[PDB]
Amino acid sequence: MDIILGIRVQDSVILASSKAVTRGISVLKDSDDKTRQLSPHTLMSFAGEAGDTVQFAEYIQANIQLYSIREDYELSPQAVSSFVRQELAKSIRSRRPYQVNVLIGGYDKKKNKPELYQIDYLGTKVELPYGAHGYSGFYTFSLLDHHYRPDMTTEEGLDLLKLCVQELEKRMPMDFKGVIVKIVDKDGIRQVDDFQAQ
Amino acid sequence: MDIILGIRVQDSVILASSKAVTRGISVLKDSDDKTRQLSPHTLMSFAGEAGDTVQFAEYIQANIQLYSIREDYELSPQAVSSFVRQELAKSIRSRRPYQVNVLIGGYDKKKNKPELYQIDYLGTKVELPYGAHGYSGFYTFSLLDHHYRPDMTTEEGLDLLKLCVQELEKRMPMDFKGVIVKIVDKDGIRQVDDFQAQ
Amino acid sequence: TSIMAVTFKDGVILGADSRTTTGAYIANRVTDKLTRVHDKIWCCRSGSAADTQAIADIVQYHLELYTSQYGTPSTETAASVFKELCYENKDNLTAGIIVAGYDDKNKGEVYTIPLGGSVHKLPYAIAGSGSTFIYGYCDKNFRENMSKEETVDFIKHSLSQAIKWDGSSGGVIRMVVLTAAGVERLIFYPDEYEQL
Amino acid sequence: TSIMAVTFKDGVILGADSRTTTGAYIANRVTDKLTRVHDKIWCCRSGSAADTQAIADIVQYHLELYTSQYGTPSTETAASVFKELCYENKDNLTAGIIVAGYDDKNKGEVYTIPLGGSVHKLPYAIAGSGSTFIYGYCDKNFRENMSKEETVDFIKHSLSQAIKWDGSSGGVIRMVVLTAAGVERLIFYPDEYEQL
Amino acid sequence: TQQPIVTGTSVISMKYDNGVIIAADNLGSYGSLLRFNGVERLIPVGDNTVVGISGDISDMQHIERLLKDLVTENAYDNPLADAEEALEPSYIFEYLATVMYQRRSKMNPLWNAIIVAGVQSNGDQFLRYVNLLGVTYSSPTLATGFGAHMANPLLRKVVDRESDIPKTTVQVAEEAIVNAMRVLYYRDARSSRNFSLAIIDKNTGLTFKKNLQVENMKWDFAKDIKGYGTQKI
Amino acid sequence: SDPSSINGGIVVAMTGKDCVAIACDLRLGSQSLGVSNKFEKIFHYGHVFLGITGLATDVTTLNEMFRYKTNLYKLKEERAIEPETFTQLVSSSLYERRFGPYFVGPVVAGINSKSGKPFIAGFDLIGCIDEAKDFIVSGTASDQLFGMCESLYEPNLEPEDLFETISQALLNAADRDALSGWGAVVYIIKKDEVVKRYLKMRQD
Amino acid sequence: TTIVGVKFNNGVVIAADTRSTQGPIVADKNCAKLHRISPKIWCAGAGTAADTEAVTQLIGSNIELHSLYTSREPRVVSALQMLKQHLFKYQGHIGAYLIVAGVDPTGSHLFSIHAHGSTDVGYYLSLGSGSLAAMAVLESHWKQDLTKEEAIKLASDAIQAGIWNDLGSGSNVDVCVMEIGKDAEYLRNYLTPNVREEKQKSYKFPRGTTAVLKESIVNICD
Amino acid sequence: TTTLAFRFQGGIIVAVDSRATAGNWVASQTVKRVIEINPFLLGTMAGGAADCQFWETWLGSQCRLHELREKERISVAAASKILSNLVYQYKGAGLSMGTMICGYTRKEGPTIYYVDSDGTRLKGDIFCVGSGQTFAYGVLDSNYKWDLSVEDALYLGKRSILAAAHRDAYSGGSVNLYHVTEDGWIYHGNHDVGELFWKVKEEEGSFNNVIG
Amino acid sequence: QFNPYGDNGGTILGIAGEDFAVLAGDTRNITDYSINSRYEPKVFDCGDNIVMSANGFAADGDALVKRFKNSVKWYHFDHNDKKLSINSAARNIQHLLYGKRFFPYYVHTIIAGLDEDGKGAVYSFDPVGSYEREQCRAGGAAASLIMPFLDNQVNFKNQYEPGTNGKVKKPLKYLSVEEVIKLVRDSFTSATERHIQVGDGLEILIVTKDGVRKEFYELKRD
Repeated sequence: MDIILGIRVQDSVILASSKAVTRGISVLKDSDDKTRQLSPHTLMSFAGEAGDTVQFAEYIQANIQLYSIREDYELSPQAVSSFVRQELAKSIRSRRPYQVNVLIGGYDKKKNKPELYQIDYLGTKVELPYGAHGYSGFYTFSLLDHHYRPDMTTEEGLDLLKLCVQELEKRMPMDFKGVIVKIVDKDGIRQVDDFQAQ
Repeated sequence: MDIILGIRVQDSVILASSKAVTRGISVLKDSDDKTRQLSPHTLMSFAGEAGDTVQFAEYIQANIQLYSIREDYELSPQAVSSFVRQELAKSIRSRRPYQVNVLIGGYDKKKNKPELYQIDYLGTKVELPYGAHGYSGFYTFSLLDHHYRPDMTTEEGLDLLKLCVQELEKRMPMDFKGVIVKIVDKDGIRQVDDFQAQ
Repeated sequence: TSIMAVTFKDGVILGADSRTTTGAYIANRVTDKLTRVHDKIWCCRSGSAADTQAIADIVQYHLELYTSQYGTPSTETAASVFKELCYENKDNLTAGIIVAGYDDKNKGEVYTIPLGGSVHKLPYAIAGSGSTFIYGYCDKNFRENMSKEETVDFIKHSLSQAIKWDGSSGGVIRMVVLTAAGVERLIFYPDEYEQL
Repeated sequence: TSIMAVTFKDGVILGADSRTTTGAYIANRVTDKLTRVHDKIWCCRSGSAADTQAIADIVQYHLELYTSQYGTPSTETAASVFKELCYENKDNLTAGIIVAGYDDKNKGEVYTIPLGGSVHKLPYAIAGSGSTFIYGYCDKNFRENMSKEETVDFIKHSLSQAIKWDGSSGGVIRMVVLTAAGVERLIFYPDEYEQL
Repeated sequence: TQQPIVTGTSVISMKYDNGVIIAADNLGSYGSLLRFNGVERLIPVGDNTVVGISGDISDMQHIERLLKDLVTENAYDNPLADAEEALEPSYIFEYLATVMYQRRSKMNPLWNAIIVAGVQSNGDQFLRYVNLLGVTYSSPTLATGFGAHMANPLLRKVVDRESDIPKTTVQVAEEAIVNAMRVLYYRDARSSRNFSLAIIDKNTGLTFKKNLQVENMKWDFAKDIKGYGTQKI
Repeated sequence: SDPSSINGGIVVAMTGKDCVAIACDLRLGSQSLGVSNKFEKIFHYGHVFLGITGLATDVTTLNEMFRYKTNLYKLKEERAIEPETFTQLVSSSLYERRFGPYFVGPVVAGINSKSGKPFIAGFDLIGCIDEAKDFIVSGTASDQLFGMCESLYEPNLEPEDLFETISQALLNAADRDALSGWGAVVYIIKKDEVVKRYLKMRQD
Repeated sequence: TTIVGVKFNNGVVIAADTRSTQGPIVADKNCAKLHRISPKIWCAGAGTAADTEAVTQLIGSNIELHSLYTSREPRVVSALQMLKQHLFKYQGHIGAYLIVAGVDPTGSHLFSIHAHGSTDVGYYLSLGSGSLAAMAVLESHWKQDLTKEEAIKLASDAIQAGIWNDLGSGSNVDVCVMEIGKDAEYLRNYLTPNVREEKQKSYKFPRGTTAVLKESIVNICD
Repeated sequence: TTTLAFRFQGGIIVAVDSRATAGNWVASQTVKRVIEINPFLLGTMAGGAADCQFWETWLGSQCRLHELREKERISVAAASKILSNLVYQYKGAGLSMGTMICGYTRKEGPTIYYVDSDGTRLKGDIFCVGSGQTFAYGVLDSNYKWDLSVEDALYLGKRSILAAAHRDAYSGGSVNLYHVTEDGWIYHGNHDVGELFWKVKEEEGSFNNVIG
Repeated sequence: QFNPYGDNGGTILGIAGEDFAVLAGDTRNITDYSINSRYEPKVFDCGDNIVMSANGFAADGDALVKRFKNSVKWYHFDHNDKKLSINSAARNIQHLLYGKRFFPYYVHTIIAGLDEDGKGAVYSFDPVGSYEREQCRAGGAAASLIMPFLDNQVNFKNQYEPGTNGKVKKPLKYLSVEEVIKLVRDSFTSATERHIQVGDGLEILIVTKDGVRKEFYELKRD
């Protein structure tokens, strides 16, 4: 499967997502962005089945944006992830379900708190301090159980996340071609194009 | 599968062989030597099924060595590969066959010519200027069809082989953890511990 | 199991055991496998249970709605309403069904609707897992048009062996005589047919 | 197909059709399904072809090697050598086989070795795909000890229906009478048994 | 999908100078059991055609109905319903083939093999097959079931090519077809001994022979066969 | 997957006035991957030629099995084995392994040093023999060959014309076969003198 | 595959086409299903090619060894007992169905063994792809006692019914006649109804059409 | 099948073979693996012969309606989207097709979008789909440079398909070339792989292990 | 389990001449190992000077053709009896075929005729609609036995100019309908020799600017 990491710190959420795309024997690309911004302060990464993956992402994005101009107000991380779990929830019992797993990390300008929701294709949602989808967890979860602290700086989180990746590289059979990182906070989303430019 | 490359040049043979070893989800090692010297001027790399792989290699090695002290004379690349194809040949029609593919590259001090034989688990043998086992061929064979020349220096071959690996890295899904190179010639075998130390 | 209906002098007589197995267990040992869809029109169920039962239920329904507007129906008619259901649905039905009726004019006739809704009118018919044994008797001991008694001692000897070698069939014999006289019920206990 | 052997006054008579099918095609329509393993010991083959054939071949062999040193063998004996092979090998054999023989003392007896090598001695036996129809007749029309003719017109009427409803069985009837007199061969063509 | 239960075997047929023949016994098998005889597989239609049916009987009984209604329908508002504008073999067959196909194409076939024999209103001979798959084809000789394997061969030693029909006497045609019916009964556990042969001559019209049987057989040479190689008595 | 089509290849033989011709492609590959273009399928023991198709590992083993066998023959009878005496052999040989056959399709072809008459023969995996006065084909493009041979063949060609006919058959079938090609080689066998030639063909 | 056999007064005759299949493609256009077990004992083999030609081979060889040792002509039921005893041992994994025929110092014989070891007897037998064809040409034109020429005419007229109406059989007819007190006659091609018409063009190429890369003269001896 | 396309200073270069095969026999060596959607867009053909041909020709009609309505050239992205969308609707039904939609509009420059029956829609610079994709990728990966001349950009694509042709048994025939520009595509002929090989071997030295 | 498909053998062939086109196809019709008719055409004129043949599963073939012909009928009805340009025809056939993409017509269809410039023209079809303008295409049971031959002959493949080594390819000239039919006939006879599903007869339709001509030639009834 693809790599999907995410970790909430002091005042922001960080998302890691492998860059490669593979069709059978070859690698058609090593610079893919599994991300897709739903709104100024909500970001959502994904990984799953070939076609299902981004058809769904865009669909979700379209609904949120619609709601946002209509109300002229921005939907909250909590309510956004709720909507997603609803759809995926209906999806699992339909002629053909989307096989997509996701991570939503936004900044609740109302509470001034970063929040990260992890949801799998079955409609299983849970709020966590850090998460990952697929096999991605077995190689990292222990390192994060060890060093993670809620007081961490954005600056500290990255350093942490770097370790997890280094581990993913050393023991994972697949060559995911690196990851792309992104930060969400009171000022919005920006890309740490320096974990790649390193 | 594992990576097994080999190329014959002006006066020597070169063998490339990925270093990783993987058991299911993890990588138990990234410094494995798939080689095994049969005699002063015959070298044989291998790749195949988990257990079958080195039980066979050592077995072959034991026979050659036995023959060599007994006769006090060294068996030739041609005759050595012939013996191997014989065994594997009998193997395929036995209660349980070894699933091992190989490359034998020795120096025929009698003709003063390097020779490289490629053999697959079925007993299929063929003498080639360069070869590879498993999926390893599709990513390289074209580059070598393009640049290879029989007059090439050992020095030139390495440079070539480097290109093939760089390609294997860019388009192959598996992360083989690099390769280990070795050279066979009139003076015997030595290891290019500088393709690794680079 | 064992069912059949025979045509004779007056009209016709249809009979059949009582045994209904589920595996090697006997779910009921006194079953009335002789359903009546109309006064002079009766039939003996074979094959699945629940299916045949519901067919009859329907076939009856139609006829009851027929007379109600087109006068009392023939016998050839009833056997049609029967196949219509057994044909269109040969996929989810397992029915052996034998239809018999007495019409004033045509005397008394017998039609057998087997698996497939293939309809057939014969002097008499025999269906049920046990019929496989009375193909010797039945054929070799059959004279055209018998008496009301001259025959009841046929159905009795056929249904005799049927029980004797076919486990899935037994219990007590059951006859129903459709005649100008009307409907008559008979029942001939074990210690009897075995006796023979 | 259709085979059987019946015991009577003098000794016994065993008969059986000639038809041997391979699918719905008739490979041979005049087969001698009545193998003789010894002077007064014969048998009628049923089930697979090639198997039964080779069994007999062997059973014969033994007996021929028996008399040669232990004097002429009984009939109960032969049916033993037969099951021995049919038992130990119930896994790769499909045999119906009916054994019959006439012994001076014991008159004439009949044993039937079915699938499984389960041996049974009865007044008479009937095996072959077509026996399923003559369970009515056979049982209801059987008096103990008949005559040489009083019975030949039994085998004839049994084997009559067998052919009449069982495709896999037909051709020409074939009888062999084992008696104090000796071996006698009969054959009763089509236009005949059908006639009945 | 489905499976056939009750089944009619072969239906052989051929052409001659003035017309065509078509035979088919009357047995309706139920597996290995022969539970029927008063079964008619030759369904004439109108006064110039006949349709020999093979396979599932419940489905044959269904077609027949369709044919009858096709007839009772061509009359509806048509005064020449017995002269100029009256069902031809080619009309019947075209219609039948349509249905047959339409059906397999709905994965719910009629398990049958069919022969439509007759003579056009302008006198030409018509003989055309059509099975549950919709496949159809013409030919001098035709047969279902074994007919294709055992009949055909013989009915070809007679009319080997399209250049022999003209010289085939209505009498010679039949005498063969019946010897063929002797063969069919000689080697085919699913066949009956008595049948029904129908002719369709352009001059004489339709002749519908019924219930006959196969005589002139040879079983004598049986007495000579004893055992299988070793038995001498 | 059919074991007799992993490696691929073709072989064909023909007879002419006092001579025979035997030809084959050169490719040996695994499935779609082409591995070699120097893999020859035609060997010879004395004045007897044998071409073999099918599973490569078996093709090789058989050659060794027959070389071995023929050398022992010569030594014992003090003469080289003949074409017929040889065919009978490879037939029995193939058969002794009737329930675990070598996956091949041999084809013998030579001239009898006594009579002086041309000989060509084919066999299937279990050893069924097959003589023919005109031609033998075997391999993946087996059908393409029967189509070419059943057109271009001509009784009693002169060795110079036989070379042209046989080559053309091989050449063109190998072009409609996806697993045969990468070169070819043809032999023209006379009582004496044997000429071998490699042909130029598409390398795709 | 399409073989038959029929006996007359002083002997027996068997015939078989000559066309080996292998899928829909033809392999041998002139095969030979007729084998010799011993001078006056012949077989006709249908089904799996190699098997029949290899089994007759065997049995033959052994019977030759038998007569020699016993100093008497080979009986025909021996050849039969041998074959079906062997065929059986291999529960039908040696698919060779055939028609054995011959004459020994005790008359003329005709048998038919199937793959699994089952054997039957009659006066006329058919085994192969077109057995139903040539068995309509035998259940029609057959009568007890037939001249040698009649028997021959019938057997070869059965095979023919196979050739034409069956796809798994064709080309020529092959016959072998075994007569009492007489030697046996092998008729390789008693008929040749099929003979490809001549082509419409000569397809010989002009010398030098084919492109060569290398040439040389290889050696043979020592 | 070996099809490929790539971006560069000159625009896009498309190259394909022409072999079609049934099992192990070459049913045809004359396949047009390039669907000329319209004067400005080209689609390649991998996966299913018909599915590719049918829907892409359909797609062309779509672009035409769109252009008449907006009185403007449809964009490669919108075209590629339309296709993949229709494809996604039949996900499950069993379609089959890997494909490169290639265009060069004014605003978006030269764009290649890989699209397949899975519903995948990728933007890229180099794509190779096929049974010979692995070999084509070789020659291509090592020699590609954004600043390739036009003449050389075409030769690269040609030598690439050739490499496949030789090694992959299911690829071969004749290479077909196209060059896509901001004004539309230009066909650059059909070169028989048979003849081209000998030519390259001779004029490039490469392909040594081949005697000829 | 009901299986809705069947293979009725057969082989068809279509060559496009400089200014004419042909389309041939044997007449034999089979089922497994038997014969259903030695003469049953599989090549029809559909009007507007267009020949068509669909080979594979007999029934789907008849259906497509009928369905195509009823379509030519309506093309006229709606566009003033305008002529159907053979190219316009193939495009149309595609839709017919792809119409059943998920319950495909189990057949290989081929049309042939003249383009809008008078040059011959052929069109081969996928069993689901994939079509290409071919100039010479064998489709059917033995196509693998005739394509290698035409390759060689109609297109002079693997033939070079003598005395120039592998340097000059023999130039292609174009065959007169006469020569093409001699080619076509030899191809079919060979095929009958080695393929059991081909034989009996060969019917040929030639398209020229005068209409459609038909010629027949008997093949061997193996």
